[PDB]
Amino acid sequence: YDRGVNTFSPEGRLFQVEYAIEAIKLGSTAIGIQTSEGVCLAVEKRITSPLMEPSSIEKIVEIDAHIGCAMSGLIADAKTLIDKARVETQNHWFTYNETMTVESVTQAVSNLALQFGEEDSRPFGVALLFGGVDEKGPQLFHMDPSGTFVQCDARAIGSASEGAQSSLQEVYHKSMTLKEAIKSSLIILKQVMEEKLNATNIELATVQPGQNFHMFTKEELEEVIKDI
Amino acid sequence: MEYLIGIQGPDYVLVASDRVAASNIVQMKDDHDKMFKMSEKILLLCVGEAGDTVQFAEYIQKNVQLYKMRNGYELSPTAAANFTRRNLADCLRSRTPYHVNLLLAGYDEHEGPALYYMDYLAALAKAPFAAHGYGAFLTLSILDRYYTPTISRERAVELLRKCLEELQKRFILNLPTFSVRIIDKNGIHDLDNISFPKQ
Amino acid sequence: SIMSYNGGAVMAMKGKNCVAIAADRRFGIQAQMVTTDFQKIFPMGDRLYIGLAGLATDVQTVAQRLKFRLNLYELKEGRQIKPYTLMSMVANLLYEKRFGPYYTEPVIAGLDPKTFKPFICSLDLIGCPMVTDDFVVSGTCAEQMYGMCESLWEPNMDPDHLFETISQAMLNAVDRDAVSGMGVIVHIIEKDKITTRTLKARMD
Amino acid sequence: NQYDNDVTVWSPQGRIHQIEYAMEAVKQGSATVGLKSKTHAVLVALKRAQSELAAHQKKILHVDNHIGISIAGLTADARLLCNFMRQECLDSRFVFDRPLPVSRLVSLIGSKTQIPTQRYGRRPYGVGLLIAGYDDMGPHIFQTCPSANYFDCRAMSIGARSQSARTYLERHMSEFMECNLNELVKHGLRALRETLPAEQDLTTKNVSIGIVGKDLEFTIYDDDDVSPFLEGLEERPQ
Amino acid sequence: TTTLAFKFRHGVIVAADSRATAGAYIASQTVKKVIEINPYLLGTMAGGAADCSFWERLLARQCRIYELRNKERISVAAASKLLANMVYQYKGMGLSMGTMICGWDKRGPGLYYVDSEGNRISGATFSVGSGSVYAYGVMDRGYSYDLEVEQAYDLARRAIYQATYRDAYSGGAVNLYHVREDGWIRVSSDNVADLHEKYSG
Amino acid sequence: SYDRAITVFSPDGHLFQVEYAQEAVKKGSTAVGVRGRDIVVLGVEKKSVAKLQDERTVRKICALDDNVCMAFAGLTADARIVINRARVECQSHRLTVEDPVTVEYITRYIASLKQRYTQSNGRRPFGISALIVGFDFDGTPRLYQTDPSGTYHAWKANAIGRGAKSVREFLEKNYTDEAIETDDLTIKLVIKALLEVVQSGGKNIELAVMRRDQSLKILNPEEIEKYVAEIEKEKEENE
Amino acid sequence: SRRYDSRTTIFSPEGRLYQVEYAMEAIGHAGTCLGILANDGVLLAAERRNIHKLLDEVFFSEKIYKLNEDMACSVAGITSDANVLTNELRLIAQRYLLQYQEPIPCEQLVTALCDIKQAYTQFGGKRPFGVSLLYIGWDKHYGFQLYQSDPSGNYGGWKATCIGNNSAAAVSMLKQDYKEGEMTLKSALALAIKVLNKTMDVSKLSAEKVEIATLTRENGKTVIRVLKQKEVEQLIKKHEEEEAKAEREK
Amino acid sequence: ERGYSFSLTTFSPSGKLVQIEYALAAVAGGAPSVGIKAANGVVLATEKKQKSILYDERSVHKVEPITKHIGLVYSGMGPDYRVLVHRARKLAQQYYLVYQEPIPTAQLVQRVASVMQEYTQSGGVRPFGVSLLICGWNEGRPYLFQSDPSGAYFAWKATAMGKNYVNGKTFLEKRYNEDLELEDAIHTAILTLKESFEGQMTEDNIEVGICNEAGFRRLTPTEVKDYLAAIA
Amino acid sequence: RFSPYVFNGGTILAIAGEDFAIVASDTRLSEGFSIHTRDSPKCYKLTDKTVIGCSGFHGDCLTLTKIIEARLKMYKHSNNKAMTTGAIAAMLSTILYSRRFFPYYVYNIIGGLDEEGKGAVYSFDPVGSYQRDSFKAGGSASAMLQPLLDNQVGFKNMQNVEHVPLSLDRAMRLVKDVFISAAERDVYTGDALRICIVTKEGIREETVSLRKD
Repeated sequence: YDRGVNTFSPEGRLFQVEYAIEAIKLGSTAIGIQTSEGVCLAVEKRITSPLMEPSSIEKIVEIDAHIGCAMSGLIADAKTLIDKARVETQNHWFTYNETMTVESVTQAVSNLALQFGEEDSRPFGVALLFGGVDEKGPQLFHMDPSGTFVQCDARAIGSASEGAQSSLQEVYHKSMTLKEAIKSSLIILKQVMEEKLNATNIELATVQPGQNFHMFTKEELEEVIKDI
Repeated sequence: MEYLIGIQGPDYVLVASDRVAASNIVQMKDDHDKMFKMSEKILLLCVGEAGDTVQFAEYIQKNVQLYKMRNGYELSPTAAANFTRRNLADCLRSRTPYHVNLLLAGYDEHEGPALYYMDYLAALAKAPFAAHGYGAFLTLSILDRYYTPTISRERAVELLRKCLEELQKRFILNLPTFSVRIIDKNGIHDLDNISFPKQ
Repeated sequence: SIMSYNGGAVMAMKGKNCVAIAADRRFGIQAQMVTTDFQKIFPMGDRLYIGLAGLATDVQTVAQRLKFRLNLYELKEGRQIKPYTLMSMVANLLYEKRFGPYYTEPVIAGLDPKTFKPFICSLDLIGCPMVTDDFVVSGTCAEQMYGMCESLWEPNMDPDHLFETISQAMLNAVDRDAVSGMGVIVHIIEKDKITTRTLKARMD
Repeated sequence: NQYDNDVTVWSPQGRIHQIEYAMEAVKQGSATVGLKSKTHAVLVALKRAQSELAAHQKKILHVDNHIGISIAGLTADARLLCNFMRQECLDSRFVFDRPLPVSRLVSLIGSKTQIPTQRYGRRPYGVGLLIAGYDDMGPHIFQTCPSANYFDCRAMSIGARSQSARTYLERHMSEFMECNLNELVKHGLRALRETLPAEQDLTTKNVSIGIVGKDLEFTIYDDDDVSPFLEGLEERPQ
Repeated sequence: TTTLAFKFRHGVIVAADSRATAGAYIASQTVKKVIEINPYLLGTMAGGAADCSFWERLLARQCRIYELRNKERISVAAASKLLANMVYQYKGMGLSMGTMICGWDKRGPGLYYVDSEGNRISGATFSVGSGSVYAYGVMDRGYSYDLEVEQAYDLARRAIYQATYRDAYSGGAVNLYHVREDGWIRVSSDNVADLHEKYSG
Repeated sequence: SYDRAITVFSPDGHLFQVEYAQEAVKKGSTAVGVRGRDIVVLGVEKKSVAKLQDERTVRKICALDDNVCMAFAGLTADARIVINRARVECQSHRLTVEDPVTVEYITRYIASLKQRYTQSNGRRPFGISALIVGFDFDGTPRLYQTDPSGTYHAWKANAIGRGAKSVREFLEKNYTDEAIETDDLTIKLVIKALLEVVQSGGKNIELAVMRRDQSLKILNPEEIEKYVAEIEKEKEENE
Repeated sequence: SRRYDSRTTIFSPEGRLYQVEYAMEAIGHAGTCLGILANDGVLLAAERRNIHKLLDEVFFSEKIYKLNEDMACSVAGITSDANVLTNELRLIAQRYLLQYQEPIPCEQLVTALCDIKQAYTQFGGKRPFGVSLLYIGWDKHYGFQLYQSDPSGNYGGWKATCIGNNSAAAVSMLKQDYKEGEMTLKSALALAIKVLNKTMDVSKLSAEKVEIATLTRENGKTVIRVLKQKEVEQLIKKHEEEEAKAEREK
Repeated sequence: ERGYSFSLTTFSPSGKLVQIEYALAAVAGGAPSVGIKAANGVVLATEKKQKSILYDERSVHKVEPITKHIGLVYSGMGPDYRVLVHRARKLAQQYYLVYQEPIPTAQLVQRVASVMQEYTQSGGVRPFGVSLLICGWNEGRPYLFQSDPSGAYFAWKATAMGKNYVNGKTFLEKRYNEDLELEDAIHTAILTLKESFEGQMTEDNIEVGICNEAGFRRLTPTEVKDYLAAIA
Repeated sequence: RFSPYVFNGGTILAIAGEDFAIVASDTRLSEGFSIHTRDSPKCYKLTDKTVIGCSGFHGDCLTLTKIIEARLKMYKHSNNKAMTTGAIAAMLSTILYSRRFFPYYVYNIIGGLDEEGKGAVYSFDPVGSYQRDSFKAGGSASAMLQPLLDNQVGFKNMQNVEHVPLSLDRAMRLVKDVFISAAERDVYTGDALRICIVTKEGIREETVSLRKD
């Protein structure tokens, strides 16, 4: 029951990184949508106990002033990737006086997505969504523990990732607006979660070219629930 | 360049300092503090190279605070003084030589009060009074003159008045205001700021 | 010089069945004394001492490094250390710093741990041992100390006249020196007891 | 089966099965076709999509002003050899102030991939590099393998169902020398269309073409300037 | 080269000249010597221009990462401590850096002074440069803690003017910044030749 | 040099060793801790003294600084390495930036230390789970907790050790802000909660408080008898 | 390469350790030691496992390893696994003295060893120590102290202790016949002769099979005493006299 | 190598070390030997059989000197003996370079066993398969020590290792006593060597080295043939 | 002993226009009292909108040019775009500081268009400081060219002089006049005057001869 960490399958794929994709399935769900007006983003917190403080569990974590994030999977393994992605944007600005673009952030992140080994560890267990606004307008990307990096218009990952992507292809088009995409996302959220939607289960993050930061204090959250 | 003094009593340690932070020819800061509270019964001034005085006081501060935090009790002033002499003597023969000049002033619960001495060549000396700077050449005669091993602390402040009035009589320096501590069985006590008015 | 930074003087002298060692008390920086209680003679076991002179940094440093290796030796073995064994130990410790040398000149005096047989030696700053049968001296005022012991030492001497000879040797040589003085302590040890006296010298 | 675990262990038949498993990883990637004329070298690739909303995974990537490569297999081994590839080109550009000839650069790759195929605890690189470029003596089409046996070919295809792609090539390999670029390119994408099911071909979302030429730097087109090349085609017969 | 900085009731006032020379030759007249670090911190330039420009830019790198990890802006005494430790590692290798650190803190105003010699002192008034000694005298004659905003502008404006008038290496134009509680704000940028006609009458 | 991985993936998508060491935390003694608005409190249980031996060496509540207090579970030896490491880091933080260490900063140091101690090769994970209580500058009392995976995590009340979920279920029906009103009621809250733990005859209860302006002050074994007396008096009013 | 590893680092599937429990059961066999203090002074009881009549016994010192001028230890387990630890712990106590010029307190010396013994259990797959040992010592803060050590790196303060599996029944005696600060140093010695009489199954308690070493506080010397073989015998005849005296009531 | 460094010797579930117990089995199948300390010097005697008439006897040696007052024999396997001889040869020199004094016999056994104990705990090597016997007349009183592959060491009046080592153990308990001379010790050392040897005992069947306070000395085959009169 | 530095000469001029940038340099490469060549331009087309000039020690000029040309390609393969004008000036400052304790002996001027089509000129120093200016002159004849463009381009020290923006054709004859006057008094100013003009449509080069003494 003990085989190599660095061994191809007899069918020909791999051994362990195939299991890494399975580890994403036991994490909470998340939805991010790229619009021509901006990038909205959503996640579920999965509260366990009322003794637990809710704001100590975060999923949206800022990388730069104009780049957000979304994680699902093992928590503290993602905290290694967040701290590096913050630093490597600061190496970019303090050597070039410009902001690193949203695509070129994830290029530096996905380099050591697969660099595990003995000389020179195990592969990571988290899938990420990177939204942000740069010179090519708002962008949205998706990566994985296998280092496969791709751009998506509106990707949804997590435990309910299959039923989310099926329902999302029904309701998406290219000429969406911002607030239309926001309330359309939480309709998908309340279908795929099990608890009642309130001010504590979810949180949003919306970056715009105009409103340059993502800014989602609470009780704006209750303003959207009463409007749906 | 700057002046310190070390009057040791029967059950108290009387230390004083100056508040002048020098510059090229000007006086930038006139309420500087040379003192560093290592623990509840151990003080530490410093005199030396302008970059070296801060960090070695910071380095000795934390390593003594490790000892109290791990073992649950305070170092003796003897063991504290001999930890400082080790760190200067080790990195003396190195590419980064260290250049500071300061003793300790400590009160033990068993051994009572104590006063040490240190050179930048890291030599220890148990002493009943000491001084640094150029003012030591003008004050170690008075403090040798009017000394008694059984002196009281009211006389010792008055003896410190005699030591300080000869400073602003025959110097080429300014040195207006002098800060004074006192250490006893109850720990660190701050006496008033000894000064000299201008008008 | 670097040796003349703090100054000092250490003298040892062999008697009939006893040995005596003495040093000064002054601690100073080139013109300015600080105190009169700077220890320069350190016990290494019973009936065996060591004296150090030179730069006061290496006085306090070598006396702790030698004490470091000594306690490890007397716990791996059950016995005490022989005086020849200590002389080879000190000569090792100085030669390790061959090019960054310690600025000190040790003097070892002591008896046999089996018999009453005395032993004296002195070493260089890099570690050349040198054993004699009458006296060894070290410090800044070396030439004044040779003029005493070449004119006062006798071969077979009771512990009384040995004390009187090494006292007059120190008080006349150190008072001729400028940077050394401020009191002389004298250790005179024998088979049965250890006698330590402080002499009345010129405090100028 | 017990001798089919590590790279170091030989077989009793004499075939290290770890390399033979890495050949299967190349056959899982999407197909691509490269070929050359006397004066031009054109490689055409086929993209796939993970979903409808997801963008298509890119295949061709620029390396130097004359060298550009295609890809098949893994993506970690893609970028790991790519960073080694871009590094070696600018080194001789820095040292000798000249571009590398294509042939001896590929010999550095076979030396690079040799060590993890012999020592312990190191996988081979599952990768499918097709290489095109100019040295001083014309175009070249190279292919590699995880066994590090580089081949100076004239037209090959690697990836999923390239079996049918090769068969079109030898019955038109004589035409691949005198024809210029407008039909040289559309000779090549007539070979991709038999590596497909019979109901979709090339609809401006899944094909990319890289060309290196005499007075032409290596240029990659994708889905918008490919549309001038995609006209003038006959449909598949039945 | 002449800078000064002082804090009072309404924040901190920072002023500097704009002339950078090379021996007896003037390189430029429009050098921005007050290096803007953050929307809430300001740094100066003293002696080595590229030395002060590099390390304060490197200091801004650590303060930004500190804010992303701790969800809080850094304090003024913190940034002066980080800068003193970085420059100390190159002690004796010949760095020229005598800058100042300014900014608002949770403990109020913040003013520190960092040298390339390991000096790190707090205080109320400072003046750095080759013509710094000409700025101490006119400022201390006019300094009070209870000054007005328009009063503190004209004190620091003439103090730079009296320095450049006496000194040869100082000159150019007078930049003037105001550090407030919300953040710093640029006040004005005046020419010395225009101030000469103002203080003539 | 030991080039061998210990912790790898399972076919169902989990780690062995992380969910394999949390049972060692479950076999430790219990220690709870709540926070008020001015005075925090934390109390260990199951002293289990040998009644003829020393007790000042079996201390399960220590401090990293004059602000931060410790309480843990699991095995004894692994806590000693983590504690004596964290005493160095909180003191070296003051050698840097001159503030006292915020309680959120030291929990990120422990969790990041414990995470790479599972990520690396040839290294067993730790088998402890700590409670980190401090009232920093601005005087805001708060507490955190750790995990052998290395996830720092802020609560308002915690229960660990052998019988954690039962005490957490007791606090689950005990969300009253009135118990966090009076300080001695909050101490009696923990003493009532630790009474739900194993036998708790007033002798195995070692509690310690911190009034946010003072070092940790352990209550003497007379107020423990006094507070259990008034808890018995408050329980007598059930009729 | 990979199939030859022993995996002495992974936990048990029960959720506990797996290799340390195998090590701790070796301590119970091959050795039996104890120590008792209640007042000024502290004793150590040893036992000759190999008592063959062709040994030299010219070491004139034994399992009692005087590691300091104020401390010593009594070890039981693998024999030369201790000689690594005794030479190491002797130098930790000595490098402390170089740093401070003050003798090492007995508490933090034990913490220095227990961090070394844990470090082989944490990482590597190195074979852990099969060594448990005791501690005696005087300090400036608490005076006379006892400490038990474990292969796991765990320790604790004690006033009457045990090592051997035969001495597990001695703990039942030490709960029955212990006092609270009445250690006259004949009552503590006659108790130790009484314990090793019943526990050690060698009849009549021959004086060559056991060994007693004590530490008494002098004016400033802290005399460590390894008492000779003559006064062992009169202590045995004292205990045999008390057994014949106490049986008169029956 | 690579950096594996893992020890191949771990504990049993019973709580024993199995490879050390197996290494002692190779010691017990070694050549027999004996060593006797009798009141003025130590006598060592081994049992050297050439397997054929073609071997040379003046080439391979068993009684081996370490210093001018320290000798050393063994019972185990041949090639592993020559490793820790050359280790102990060098290790006696760093005492003499530091202290300028000949090393005591107790001081090697502290240090040689420390080499040997750490070598078992170290990674990727087997233990040795050699037990030793070390002799020397340091400071008047002579010494006789015995190490083993388990790292331990003892101090014997008289003992025997090799084959039939328990039979010569009962023989030395009855025949030997408290005190003897050097010449009486050689007589009983051959008497316990004749207990387990083959038929003919010549100057090449055995090989004997002794210690005196005059120093360590190895006997030539002339006097061994001369002492062979009144055999055993 | 082996001294690692030597002075070579050359003079670089840059003018930030409203929608253009003019970079000019001579072609003399001298050493000591001798002439190595008369054809050695200091212009280097980095991108289509950026030209750098390098003076001082010529061995460092050849090295520092080839370092920048590599990092332009390393930017593009990592970011799928080209660098701007200000990004190159920010990158060059870290490169010059990277050898702080064994410096280059090179005076650098970067001219070219910004991302809005306006002239930007960045001057440098041999240790790494930089700023954005309207016109700078570097090299051996730098002191003979700065105060004249203060009068003409800067319009300083003139009473009742209007501030007309400098056109393209007026800027051309300003460059051609100052190198004639510089060649009369400097001995390092050579023969051919390479003039590069960066517009929003490409880079034009032009060579004007001077006196050959």
